[PDB]
Amino acid sequence: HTTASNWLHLIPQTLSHLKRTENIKDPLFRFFEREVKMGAKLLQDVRQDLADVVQVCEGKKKQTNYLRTLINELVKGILPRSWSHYTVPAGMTVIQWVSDFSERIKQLQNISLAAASKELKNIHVCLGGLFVPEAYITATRQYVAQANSWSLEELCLEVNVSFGVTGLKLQGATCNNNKLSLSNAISTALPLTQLRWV
Amino acid sequence: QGEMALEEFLKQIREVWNTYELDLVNYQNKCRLIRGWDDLFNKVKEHINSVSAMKLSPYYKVFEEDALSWEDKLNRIMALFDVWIDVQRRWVYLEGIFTGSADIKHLLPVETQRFQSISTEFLALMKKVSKSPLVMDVLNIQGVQRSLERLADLLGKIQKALGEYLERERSSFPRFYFVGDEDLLEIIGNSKNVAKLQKHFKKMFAGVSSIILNEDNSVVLGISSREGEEVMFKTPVSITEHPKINEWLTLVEKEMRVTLAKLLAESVTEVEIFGKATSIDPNTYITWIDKYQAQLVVLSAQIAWSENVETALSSAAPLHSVLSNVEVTLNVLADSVLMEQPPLRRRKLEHLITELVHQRDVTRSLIKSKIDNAKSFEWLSQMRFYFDPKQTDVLQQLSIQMANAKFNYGFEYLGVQDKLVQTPLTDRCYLTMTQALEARLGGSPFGPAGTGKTESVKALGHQLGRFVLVFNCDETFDFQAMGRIFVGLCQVGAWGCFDEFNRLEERMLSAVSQQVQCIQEALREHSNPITCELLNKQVKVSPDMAIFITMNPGYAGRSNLPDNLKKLFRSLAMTKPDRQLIAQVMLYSQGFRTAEVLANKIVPFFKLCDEQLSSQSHYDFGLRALKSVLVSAGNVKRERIQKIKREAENLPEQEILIQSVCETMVPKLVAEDIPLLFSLLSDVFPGVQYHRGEMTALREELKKVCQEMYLTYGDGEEVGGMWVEKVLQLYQITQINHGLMMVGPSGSGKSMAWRVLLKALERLEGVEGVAHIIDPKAISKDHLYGTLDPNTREWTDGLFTHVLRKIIDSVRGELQKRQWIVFDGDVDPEWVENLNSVLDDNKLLTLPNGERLSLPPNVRIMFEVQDLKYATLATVSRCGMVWFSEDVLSTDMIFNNFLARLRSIPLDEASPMLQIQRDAATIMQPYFTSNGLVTKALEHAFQLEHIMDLTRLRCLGSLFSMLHQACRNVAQYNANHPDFPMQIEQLERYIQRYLVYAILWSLSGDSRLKMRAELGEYIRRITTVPLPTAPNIPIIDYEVSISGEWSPWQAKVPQIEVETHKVAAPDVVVPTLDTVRHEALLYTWLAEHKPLVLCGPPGSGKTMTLFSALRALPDMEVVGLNFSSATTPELLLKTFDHYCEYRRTPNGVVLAPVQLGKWLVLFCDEINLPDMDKYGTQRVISFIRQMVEHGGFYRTSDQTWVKLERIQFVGACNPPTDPGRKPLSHRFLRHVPVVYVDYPGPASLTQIYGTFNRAMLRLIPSLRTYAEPLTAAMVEFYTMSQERF
Ligand SMILES: Nc1ncnc2c1ncn2[C@@H]1O[C@H](COP(=O)(O)OP(=O)(O)OP(=O)(O)O)[C@@H](O)[C@H]1O
Ligand SMILES: Nc1ncnc2c1ncn2[C@@H]1O[C@H](COP(=O)(O)OP(=O)(O)O)[C@@H](O)[C@H]1O
Ligand SMILES: Nc1ncnc2c1ncn2[C@@H]1O[C@H](COP(=O)(O)OP(=O)(O)O)[C@@H](O)[C@H]1O
Ligand SMILES: [Mg+2]
Ligand SMILES: [Mg+2]
Repeated sequence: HTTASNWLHLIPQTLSHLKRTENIKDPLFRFFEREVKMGAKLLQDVRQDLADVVQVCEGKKKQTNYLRTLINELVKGILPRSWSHYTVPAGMTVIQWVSDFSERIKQLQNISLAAASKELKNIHVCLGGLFVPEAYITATRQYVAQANSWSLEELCLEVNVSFGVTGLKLQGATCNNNKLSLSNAISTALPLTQLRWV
Repeated sequence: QGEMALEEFLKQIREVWNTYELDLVNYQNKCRLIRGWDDLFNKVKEHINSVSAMKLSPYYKVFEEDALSWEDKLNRIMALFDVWIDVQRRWVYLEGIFTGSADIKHLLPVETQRFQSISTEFLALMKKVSKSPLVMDVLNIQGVQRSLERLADLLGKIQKALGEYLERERSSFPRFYFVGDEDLLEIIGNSKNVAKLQKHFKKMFAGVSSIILNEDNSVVLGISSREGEEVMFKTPVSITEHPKINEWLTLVEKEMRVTLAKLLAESVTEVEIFGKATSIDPNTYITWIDKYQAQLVVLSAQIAWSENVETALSSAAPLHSVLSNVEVTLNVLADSVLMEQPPLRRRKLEHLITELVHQRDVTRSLIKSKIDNAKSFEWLSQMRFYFDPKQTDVLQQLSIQMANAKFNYGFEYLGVQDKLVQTPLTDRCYLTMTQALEARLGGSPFGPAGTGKTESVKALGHQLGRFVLVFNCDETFDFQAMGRIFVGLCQVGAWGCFDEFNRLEERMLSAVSQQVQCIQEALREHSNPITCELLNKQVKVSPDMAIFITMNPGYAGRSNLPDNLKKLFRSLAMTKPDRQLIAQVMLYSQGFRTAEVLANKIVPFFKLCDEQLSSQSHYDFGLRALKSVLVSAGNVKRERIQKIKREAENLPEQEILIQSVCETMVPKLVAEDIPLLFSLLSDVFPGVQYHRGEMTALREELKKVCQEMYLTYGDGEEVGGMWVEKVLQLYQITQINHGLMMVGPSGSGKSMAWRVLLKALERLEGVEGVAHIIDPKAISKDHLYGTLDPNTREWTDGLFTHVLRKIIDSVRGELQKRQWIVFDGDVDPEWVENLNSVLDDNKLLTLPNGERLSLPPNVRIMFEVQDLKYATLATVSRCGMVWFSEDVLSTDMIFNNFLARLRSIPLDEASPMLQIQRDAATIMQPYFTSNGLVTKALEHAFQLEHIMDLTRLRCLGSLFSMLHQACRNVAQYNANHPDFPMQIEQLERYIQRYLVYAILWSLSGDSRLKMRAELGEYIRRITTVPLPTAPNIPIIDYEVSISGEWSPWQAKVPQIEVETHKVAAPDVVVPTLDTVRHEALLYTWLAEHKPLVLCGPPGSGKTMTLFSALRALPDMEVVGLNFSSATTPELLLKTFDHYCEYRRTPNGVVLAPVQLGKWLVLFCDEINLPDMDKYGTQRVISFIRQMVEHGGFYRTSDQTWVKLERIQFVGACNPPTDPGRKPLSHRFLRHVPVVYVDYPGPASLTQIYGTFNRAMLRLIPSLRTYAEPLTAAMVEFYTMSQERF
């Protein structure tokens, strides 16, 4: 429990807070608001559980059944089922999972700061940090369709390297002026992908 | 005058009963049986209703004797005739089989002799009843009850002993394998009555519901379906030859195929002479459509199109001509559908529109590329139909073909069914499964739930004219049951569509693989008097046999298919169907000008709705929801056009579709997704609008029923608006749906919602409504559905199966009523997946017995659940969903309900108790209205922490119990002071403080000392109520007395000295503050027989306090129960068997203790400890919740509702944080308040054991000066040992 408390005080230096940022009819605005609501709720749950494990591990506090299960999962290093809500690749270890969650929470903090001041259109979002990226893509298509008063079902995708998406990485290919060439590298990271609907 | 009117009513009862005689009719010159049951039952029911009606009020006390004689005479005749109808019904078919069937005495001599004895007794009773048809004269014979019970028991005995003959009789006619034993004896016994056979053809044939007969019932003219469609035989079969039932029914089966072939030949000749013209006459087309049945018309259209395409490809002009003819016919179809039509031919026109649009798409695909020969695989891939009139065998004149697969049409009369929209996914499925069937291998589609697997298999089986059966197989599908249904399928020639095959207990699956291997080996031998060995018997195999397997890999950890069995089935993956195409074809078929526009607006609407809306466990936006929306849109368009015609026309198709979308999807939404969905509707359909209501009559009678049963009511923005609109949404989904599901936190008013809706529907439509409430977790799955005995193959019905079978049989006229089956428990895929084929459009329940129970149109299976966190999409998607949010039932609703129930319905059941109840309600109204005091105290108690998870309704019901105890105490004071009654001003100043004391012990009774002191000081800071001033003593330590002031419990506890004889006796309690407080509180709970839970650490004093409370009540008997981890409700059943007895009453069966006049209280010591299932449920806790809320349980032995008479519960438990303990469900905690008894602590322990030691150091009178240091040392060491270890 000494090293358990040591790691348990090591992790939450990457997790601080998140605001909840509510009268807007924009699909992107409401999608990002519900996204940050889910993120803030999950962050509050994780931080409260973490504080409970701090209290039961280094201090005076009785351990409940939930605390005993959480302590056992943290000792074994496997991700607890309560914390796992978004899609994680093949059950990642808690050490990398808390870093990924810190990255997602920092990203949502950047969205909250940008919305504190349309305004939310100019931001560049990494699709990895979002809890659901296909919903973001569909909301982007809805936003451009409603802002131009266009049909939803007749919109193709034009991809360049009015919305910026970062973190997309290729698999055995390279890009130069939107041209694909076969490469022996495992993954070449695209710097910034530009999505436009026509 | 009122007494004379009542006497005239009883004289009219005398006249109508003495003029009432049993209407006997001759039964084929052998006997005289009693018929006309429904009128007698209705008259008896309404007489008993009237007798109870003037029993209650107002002058019943003067003429009690004759009314009591009338009511128990009516109960007796009701019981006699209830037994009598079943006895006669059993005897009729038993006599039929034992007379008409030969080789029975040669087979069952003892059974035949016993039945002859039974028949002689029955005939003697019939002579006796025919001597005196007067009902009182029949009642006058002594021994009728015992005689009828013995008769029924012996008839049931021979019923169970007749089972061995049924397999032998089934081996003759193959289709008998799909009916149960009782229905099969009905079939065999009524082989000469014939008119009783019309309700069993549904289970035996595909779409046959009745047979058209003659006046003498000597020939079978033809076959009619469920929808009224008729097929008339060319050469009718004659029963006037007196054949056996199997012989003439086999003749019927062959004759329908031959007749269907002849009509198909005539129809295809008609379409051949129609299709040669580039333009057609709609009048002649409609006359032909109305002339021929829907199956034959669709088949003729397909044959004509295939022949035209083949003649065109024989040789771009001919192919363009074929496409032009198809488009001309399609335009005629659309214009004919666009006007009003009769229903059956409208369905025919819809099927033709679907088939012709598929043919148009196929012809467009053929003409887009360059096709020149009939041997091209592009043409060979699609299904083709060939008809040669030169063939001399009329059954094989049509040859259905797909790519290298020659098929013969089965010519089974399918009725109407629903034609399936031919998606390209469906085309690929057709190709793969016809390839598997050509290769003599069963097909097996798989994928996620709700993609069109079993429906596409059924569509292929209907296209080939085959008989398809959908089995919802579960873990109890054994080797023997599977072998029985395989041999039945093989002898009939019907397809098998085993749905959800992977929940089948892997070893039994591997065992089934051997039978499947034998089946395909026999089929391959057929493909070139053949038999295969199934269950150690060589049986005939029809060439039409097929097995199809529907699976959902990765559903709920289902059983994996073995590699031995996987190689026998050809897999196809269907994961996404063309929603665009299915919506476009369905809208174009229903008739819509902008059909393609509406489809392109509705399918992406669902795609965006699945992603923009929140994620909840009960949302579904899949293909089943989309098809329900489309069908409801067609229905509402028909309703609107009928309303307009009542006044071509123009209809707002957009607004119609938005009305359907809102009507189906608005109820399932949470309160935060309503603006999001309405914004989505405004974005997709700009000129949308939204109008609702026009339900004024049902709304008015809903208000009437709500005012009747002490319920609050609203009109949209009043206090009851949300609840009333949720009831209206529930009514809409009952109207437009199949099986419902009401979802919400415990305390959302859903049970009251559906009860009030049922009674409002009663008062509106005038049709009787009966609701059966089943808890699915209080019994095992075996008791819920059924059990097959492995020793002898006999089926004992479960609870739900028994209820459904009773409704289907409708001996007591239950088909004409309104039956609602409510599963008031929680959902997990162990048992709800057996209802996969019920809630789906199959409309039937499948048992391992092979017997299928169709769902009658008046039955609406529905759920009342708290959450859907452990149920899968396969059962979420099949149910219409109503979401009862937690804020639907606001707290002022329950406040008003409590105040109304206080003002009416006196406790000791104008009256003095009613008057004091009204006075108490009128003096405690301002503390209940709006915020007041109770709502603020409750919202603060939510913010406090407690030993259990606090729900609002638990503490609120607890407060109501305390206030009822206050009213009872005031009545006790009034009875104790007859000269001076209770003065109103001190009654006011007493209730005003009892309410504070009661809210304290209600909202802080299950928490710690510091938290209850915190709630006390919060109440002191927040209320304007006179309170006892003390800088240190909290309000929790004060008692309110009958005088009206605060009395401390410190004056209540005495400084008693116990004798040395009983120093540490088990029943000796030295009283302390916590002891007397919990004593008074427990007495308050137990006086109203309200169940309770004693929570706290082990050894804190819970059972000691409970027994001290129970010893102050001499009318209660305590029975101790202990709950282990492996505790099952059989422990409660055994305790009820020991200490209680079962008594039959006219209103049901009741369970009461043997000690008359006493109350039995059951003490469960470890109520937390029963093991929780993997789906978060406890069987014992669900059982206790069922009998606490519903006031009874279901007896497993005979599936009869049992109501407890004098039974109440008390619970003891450790805190849920302890390692072995588990938290109780909030639905159970809604009823049982919790009080938290803690350790006494050092100050209380010092005096508690100082009294004991001061008493004990009196055997030695030289040590009494050491008692205090001895107690101090004992307490110090006990506290020190408790601290570390
Ligand atoms: N319209 C109403 N006005 C006032 N009180 C109401 C109303 N509807 C329900 N109640 C009260 O709500 C209480 C609980 O409601 P109900 O019996 O329907 O439970 P529920 O929400 O279905 O709970 P469960 O989840 O335990 O089945 C009852 O005591 C009833 O008197
Ligand atoms: N090609 C189609 N044409 C018309 N209706 C379809 C089609 N495919 C699926 N459906 C409808 O969608 C629903 C899908 O149910 P289905 O997936 O067959 O159940 P299961 O998941 O048990 O196979 C059914 O109600 C069916 O009527
Ligand atoms: N107020 C009291 N006066 C005397 N004895 C007490 C008192 N409270 C607790 N006890 C002791 O505690 C024991 C009762 O604990 P019990 O109710 O059996 O706890 P549990 O039911 O959780 O095991 C008795 O043996 C009794 O001697
Ligand atoms: Mg299915
Ligand atoms: Mg309820």
